Amino acid sequence: EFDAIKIALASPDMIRSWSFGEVKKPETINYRTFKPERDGLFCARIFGPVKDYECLCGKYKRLKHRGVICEKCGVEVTQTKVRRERMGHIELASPTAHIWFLKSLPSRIGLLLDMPLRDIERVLYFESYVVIEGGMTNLERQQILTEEQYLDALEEFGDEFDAKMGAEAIQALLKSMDLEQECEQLREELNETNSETKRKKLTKRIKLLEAFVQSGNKPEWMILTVLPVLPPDLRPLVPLDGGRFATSDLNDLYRRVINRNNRLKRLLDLAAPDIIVRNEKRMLQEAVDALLDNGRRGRAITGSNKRPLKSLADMIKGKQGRFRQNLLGKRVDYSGRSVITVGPYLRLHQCGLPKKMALELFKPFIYGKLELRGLATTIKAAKKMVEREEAVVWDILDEVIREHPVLLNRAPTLHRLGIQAFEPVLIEGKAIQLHPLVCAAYNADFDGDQMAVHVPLTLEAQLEARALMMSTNNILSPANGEPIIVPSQDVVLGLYYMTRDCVNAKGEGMVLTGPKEAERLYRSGLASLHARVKVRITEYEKDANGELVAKTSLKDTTVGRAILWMIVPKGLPYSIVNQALGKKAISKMLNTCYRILGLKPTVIFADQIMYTGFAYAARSGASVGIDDMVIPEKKHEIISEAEAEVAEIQEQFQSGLVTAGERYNKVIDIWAAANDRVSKAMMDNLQTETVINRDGQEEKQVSFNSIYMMADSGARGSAAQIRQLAGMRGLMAKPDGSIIETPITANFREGLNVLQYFISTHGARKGLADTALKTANSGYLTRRLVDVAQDLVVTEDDCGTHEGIMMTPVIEGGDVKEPLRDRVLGRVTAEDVLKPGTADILVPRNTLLHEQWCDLLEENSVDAVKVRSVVSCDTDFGVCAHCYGRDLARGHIINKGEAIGVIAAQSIGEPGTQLTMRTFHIGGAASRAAAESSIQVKNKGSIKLSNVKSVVNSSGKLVITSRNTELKLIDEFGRTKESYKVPYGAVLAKGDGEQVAGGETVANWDPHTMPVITEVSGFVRFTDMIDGQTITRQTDELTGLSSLVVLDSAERTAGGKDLRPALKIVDAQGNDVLIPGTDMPAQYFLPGKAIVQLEDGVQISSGDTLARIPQESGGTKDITGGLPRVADLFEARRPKEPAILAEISGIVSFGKETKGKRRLVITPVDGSDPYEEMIPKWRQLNVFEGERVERGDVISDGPEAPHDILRLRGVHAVTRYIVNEVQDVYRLQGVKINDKHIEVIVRQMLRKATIVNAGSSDFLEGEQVEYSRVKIANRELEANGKVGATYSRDLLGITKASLATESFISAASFQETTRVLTEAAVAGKRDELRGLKENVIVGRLIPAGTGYAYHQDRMRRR
Amino acid sequence: TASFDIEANGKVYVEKGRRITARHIRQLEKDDVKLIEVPVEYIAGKVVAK
Amino acid sequence: DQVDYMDVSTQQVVSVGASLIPFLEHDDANRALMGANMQRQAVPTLRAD
DNA sequence: GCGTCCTTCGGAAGAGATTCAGA
DNA sequence: TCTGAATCTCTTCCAGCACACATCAGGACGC
RNA sequence: GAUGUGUGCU
Ligand SMILES: [Mg+2]
Ligand SMILES: [Zn+2]
Ligand SMILES: [Zn+2]
Repeated sequence: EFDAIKIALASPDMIRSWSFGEVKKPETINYRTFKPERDGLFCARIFGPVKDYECLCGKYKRLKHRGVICEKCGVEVTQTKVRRERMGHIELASPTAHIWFLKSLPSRIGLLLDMPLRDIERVLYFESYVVIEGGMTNLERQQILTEEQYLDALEEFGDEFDAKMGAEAIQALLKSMDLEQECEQLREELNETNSETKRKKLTKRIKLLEAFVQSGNKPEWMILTVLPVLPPDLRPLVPLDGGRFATSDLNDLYRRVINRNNRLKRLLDLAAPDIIVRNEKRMLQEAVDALLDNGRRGRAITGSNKRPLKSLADMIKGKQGRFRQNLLGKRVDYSGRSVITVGPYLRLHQCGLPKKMALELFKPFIYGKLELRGLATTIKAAKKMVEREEAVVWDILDEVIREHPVLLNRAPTLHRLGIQAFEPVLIEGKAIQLHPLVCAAYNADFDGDQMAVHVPLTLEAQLEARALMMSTNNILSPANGEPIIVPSQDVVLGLYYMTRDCVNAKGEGMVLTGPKEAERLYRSGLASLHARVKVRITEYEKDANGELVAKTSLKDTTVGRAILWMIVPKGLPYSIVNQALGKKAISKMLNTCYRILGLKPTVIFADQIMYTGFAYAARSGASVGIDDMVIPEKKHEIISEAEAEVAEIQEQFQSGLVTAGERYNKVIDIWAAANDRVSKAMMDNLQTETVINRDGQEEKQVSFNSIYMMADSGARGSAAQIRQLAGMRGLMAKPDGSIIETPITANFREGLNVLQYFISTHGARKGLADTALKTANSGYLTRRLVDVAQDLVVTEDDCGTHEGIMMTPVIEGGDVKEPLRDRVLGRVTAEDVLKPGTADILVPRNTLLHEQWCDLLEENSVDAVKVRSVVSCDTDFGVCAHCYGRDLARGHIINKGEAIGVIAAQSIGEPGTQLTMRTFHIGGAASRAAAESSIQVKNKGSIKLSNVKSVVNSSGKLVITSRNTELKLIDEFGRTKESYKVPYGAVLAKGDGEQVAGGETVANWDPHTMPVITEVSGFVRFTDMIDGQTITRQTDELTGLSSLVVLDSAERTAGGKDLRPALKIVDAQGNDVLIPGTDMPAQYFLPGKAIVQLEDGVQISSGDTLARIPQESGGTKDITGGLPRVADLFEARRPKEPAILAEISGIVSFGKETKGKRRLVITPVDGSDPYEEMIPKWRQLNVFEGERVERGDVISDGPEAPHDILRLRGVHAVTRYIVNEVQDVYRLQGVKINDKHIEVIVRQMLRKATIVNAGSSDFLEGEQVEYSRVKIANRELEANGKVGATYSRDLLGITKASLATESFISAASFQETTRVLTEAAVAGKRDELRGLKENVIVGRLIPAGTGYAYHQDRMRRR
Repeated sequence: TASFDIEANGKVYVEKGRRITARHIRQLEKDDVKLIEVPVEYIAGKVVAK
Repeated sequence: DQVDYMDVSTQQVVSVGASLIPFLEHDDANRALMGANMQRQAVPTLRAD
């Protein structure tokens, strides 16, 4: 049919070609017999007939007159459907300006003529004249003349000189423009001028002129002459109940425009005075402006109720526009909706539909089978029989509903598992029964939520629902390798209560020959479910190549585990149920069942776990009483100790030792420590305090308190909720993220005061107002993440390269948060990995390492695997299967032709939204850690201190004087095992090389107020610190000691902003001291809030504190407050203080001194040395005048900006930095996201690449073009005798890179529809319909999944 | 901070460069003096009212 | 000796809707807000009890 | 009952236009 | 006095689905 | 068809 969409400007000849008539009167339906008016916005002569195959006046009535045009009213008799296809047009008496090319910012008229926007809007809205054809005078071709100046110009130069005004003047300016001469003149100016800002402006105007001269467009078409009208059927005036009509916005706007045009034409026909026609031209221009894009001008007009009405742009742009409301998503027939109930008698491939919903859903199917069997005769007879709900219809419904899967769907569909396909089971009632095993995936609690059903009509839809979207084949979440059908909240409790032991029973020491006799014992009640017996079991093993070899043993187990073994499929080792099965235990059990056996045994076993959990949970009676939450008898001692310590803090801050912010930072510290102590004390008292006799003296066992069962099993609960049920509730947070200074001291089991409840109200409102008002900026994240990765789809089997990111197991301050196994699993290695059996390879070059390979890598203790990443793939418009890895939902390599960009974006974007609508579940607790200020190393081994600049203290111990340090603990083998981050100004009791014993303390510091320290001792002189101007100095009269606080750049005096406080070190003679290594003075700069408690010229020791600066480490650190960081990383925001790097290698030295600020020059020893850099005096330099620096080394300190790290350290370093930071952010809240999705997003970041030099390619010098195009052009040129064009990868944010996508329809549908549509119309772009959203809008097979083969056939056919 | 040598009735009250602590204000109230000398360069940072 | 005013009753903090919940001082306010709302949304039965 | 008509109040960020300073 | 860096100013965006109720559609002035 | 208010689940 078609394979492209072209967008360009509209010519008046082309609009008249679109035009079928000339509307010139604002007459809608005549408030009478409802006929269209003669020459109004609705008319049969202009657009088309009202009723089908009928004339307007009534001269023809049926199809036998089709084609003829009537005589009395001049209308044609044709279909009535063409009223939404046949456009009219308006012949404006005077031209007008189209605002989209006027106020886009960049204003196309503004930079096309190089005259500012203000002058153009003054000219186009009649406040000043403008000059055309200056001629033989001093007036230029673009000069602006006011009224008085224009009058002067006419009284002195009233010759053939012309000076028009308004839209006519602008039209003359654009028509009298020569594109080639301007283009070559600007090219000459670009070649001549050396300044960069004028160069950028000139090259932007050159780009615009090249866009004009390339396409068939011309500059004069941007001023509107004829105004086409929308077809009447798309602006209907529905006849309401009575004589009034609908207040359709477009009709009123067209009425106003036609009013202005007709009045202007009448005034121009009568030769009105020039001021009146000028004012009426202004009115016409503003009316057309309000019709085209209302609200872009100063005031948006309103029709009624003082409400800004919508124009032709408000229904194309925004959240309520056609792109997001009626194109990317539509209301769908054959659908239903009802409240859901449990019905746990179902299976994974079954759902429950109400008997009445299925009769309305599958109604055409019933009609078809009723016509097939001959029970009915025609369609209307079957319709009447269905409406009468005869008994035969109910019988035949069970026939159509048999194996026709439906789409169960919830309202918020966060991820891929929001739509699953089930077979229906017809039941009575009006509720959609749902299988609870998928309720965790759905996040569909049974508290009154509505799900939506959908009926696959065509054959392919049913087969896709059977083979792809079926819930049986969706038991692995796309986020990670963990299963998504995890039993929860009843089955976990049942299994945990069953698979448990206590030392007593009805029968304990007896012996059984298998699970069957254990069941016989438990059913008869001759042995308790928690006995400790020795049954004889027959577990199977598959050591052979797919054959199960038998073995029989006599293991010491319980009765419950023996019963549970009856449902375990043949092939798993018995050492999976011989414990207390919690939630993670059975999750791992299901995972290993899937990994070993497959899919059908896994689903059958999951259903069996469901059944045997529900039955033995019903039989358990695991209730909850008020006698189950036991209050520990030592929590009030802990609150007394914390009260004493905070009373000490009172004296600490009121004296002046610490300030208000520091007091607030320490009080939260001590309250959190007390809360963590009370929680642990209560947990111990509630899990171990039970007494039982084994037929003799008393023995201790794991407690059987109900709350402990449902807090240890993990069915539903954690430490927070139960901790708040007994003992200490803790300290809660305000909606802004700040934490309350006073934690309420009471628990819900004993009660709350009338004031502690008021305090907990803060956290309770925080949770709710955080969910409902900050899940918006987390749904926005996933929206603009799915947008940026929609067009990325697997396209090739193998790209065949050797490039790949370097993969290491990360230890960022604690234990091993994630090992190698959890990190590299299911990803194809990039090269032959070297085991520590060196000179021999362990795993081949291109094997997708599965769980067995992961175990092999864990066995040989390998710590450095080069793995293929999706960001380093070499394919074109997609990524090969080998650079991605496994499907993450199936146990195999991914199939070529699958949309992984969408599953990556959804996986990244819905832990944030999900968990931010979960912060109210724990109540309102801050959940802030204790902020430990010491290092207790546990493992035995040595220390490898990397990049540490330590100095000697007055006590002699090492003190760190660097910011990027990390203390790594490495065991005796030499492999890395631990790594801790020591802070600035921390003292070390140990060093490097010494084998540190396990269980000592090596580093100490103070958590708040990290101190600036000195290298060399001596006397300090108070330089550039005068009281009041830049420092607030307070002094006690009696003692006479200065404890000052410095000012910021905020509250300091405006004149004194050039005064920068610092402490300079001098000797006894006041001479200059030097840093060890260089001859530069010790100028230690002071930041804001720096407190100093010293005196000028005091004797100190080397390596001591000088000043303290508060850190203000305050925040709840939830996913609600704590994830703008992910948005900053993905949109690539430049940090406030970027740490300057070394852009080229070579020796480092200074050049000129104080060119306003410091200067530095890097010179290589072989190549050219044109690199200079500007260094503000804010940051000290970690390098000196006499070392050698390499590319990527940090000259100063601070956060890295995700532009320079890419441009200097390469793609791998920046992608690893982004991956690590996002992974740490998500793992702070326990989320487990596979890194592949993040790498997919980072690859989608890097699509733009600016050209360094043209080379032999056809691209320009500074033009920014797709990296895929550059790679293809370079590969094509390298096949010939030419040379490729050197480039550099850019890094634009997800929003920036999405808005500059090659297919303009995606960007137009996403955001800034006006600014993108105008650019696409100016440039004359041509969409290829390559991605997914474009084919969604068009309505074809998306080239993503099952339609990928069809798209390949359609592409290769041409 | 005293930009010059603060003095009154001939005798010097606050030396140059020294800040005017509250004891200095109290002692100047006790001495009951209002007329002081000043270099004309200090008038540069002043603005005329009418 | 320093006080000069005292609250009339404990019930004055909460509204009329939220005061009808018994044992409100043991429920978390998060599950008291929704409790008050769903007490606001109740339907009258046949034989009131 | 007919019938025709001329208030302010967000805020986080990006971009494009000014001002500054500074050598 | 030209030209980068800093600041001023204008525009864009802000979750999804569903349900219930109401009004409203020129309303002012002449006939 | 659009606005206004209230409400449910996230
Ligand atoms: Mg819910
Ligand atoms: Zn006719
Ligand atoms: Zn590849």
